[PDB]
Amino acid sequence: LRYLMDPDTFTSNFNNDPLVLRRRQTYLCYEVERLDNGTSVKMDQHMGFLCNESGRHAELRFLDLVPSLQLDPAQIYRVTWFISWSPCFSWGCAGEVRAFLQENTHVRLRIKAARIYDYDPLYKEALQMLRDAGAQVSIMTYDEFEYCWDTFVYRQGCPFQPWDGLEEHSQALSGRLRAILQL
Ligand SMILES: Nc1ccn([C@H]2C[C@H](O)[C@@H](COP(=O)(O)O)O2)c(=O)n1
Ligand SMILES: [Cl-]
Ligand SMILES: [Zn+2]
Repeated sequence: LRYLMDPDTFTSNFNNDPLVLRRRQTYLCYEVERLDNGTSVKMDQHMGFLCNESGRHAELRFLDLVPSLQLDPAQIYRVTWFISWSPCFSWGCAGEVRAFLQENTHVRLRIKAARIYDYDPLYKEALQMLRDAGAQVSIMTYDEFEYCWDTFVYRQGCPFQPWDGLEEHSQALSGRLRAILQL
């Protein structure tokens, strides 16, 4: 029912090797949980993935589709993004997400990023702006990559195969992100 990602597209876009060139696209896998007094309700209708299209970054395209999710404003939600690049500032993503979180205080956001989008001169301000708007931002580790493979990919029951250096790159990126976000 929910359309599943090609496995080579996954591997190519979520690779966290710092030397691989893959700026041209961003893949954003999302899920929404409704929190019903300590109880999480996570429905497949609120799960999917998006990439950039017509020059519009995937994060903005996620914001475009929030009305279609039909979230009840009387309820509390946690959205999680597994995203191949952390959000930018200069093409509007961090500021639109901040505005979204400020307008929708019934929604909380967790962003798990495979790599840091440092092509933007203001990338650190982007990450800090997301943190300060209440988003929990972190770097994807083995556990997250495996979850995404298992959840969003057309894997035909086949297990996640971690690429060489996955852990080393993830811990390195995590150090860099935690230094940016230190409070
Ligand atoms: N630990 C780091 C910090 C910055 N950089 C890169 C990201 C940018 O392309 C460039 C300038 O970053 P900054 O403005 O944060 O110093 O260096 C990196 O590759 N590794
Ligand atoms: Cl982290
Ligand atoms: Zn962006």
